[PDB]
Amino acid sequence: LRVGLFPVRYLVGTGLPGAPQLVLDLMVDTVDHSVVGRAAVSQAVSPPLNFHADVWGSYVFRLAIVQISLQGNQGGPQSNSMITFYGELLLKGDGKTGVASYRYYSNGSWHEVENVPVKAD
Repeated sequence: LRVGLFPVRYLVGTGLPGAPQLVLDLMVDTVDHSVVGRAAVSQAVSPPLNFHADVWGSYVFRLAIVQISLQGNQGGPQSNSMITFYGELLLKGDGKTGVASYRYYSNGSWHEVENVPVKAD
């Protein structure tokens, strides 16, 4: 428990049956402005979409928005694997709600999810 770190969990998605769902488990170091964690994308479709990536990035606060930029792959930033994930979270100033877009790589192609709600915990 260093002073500048706290965790946060984000629920990203419309929440509609069959819509894509992203859960981000992030650790936030408020010193370096850095973010690290895991992204899990699922979808209750046939067949099922079960995308996962180790993610890292940073955040920027703009007056009140908190913008979180993420990219991800299999293994983290020290892995030399290709990035299979991009995400951008625009939280409202309270840091509990906002909008997000992301891209993940699956079946030899990229898939983009744009402007979906975000919730904390």
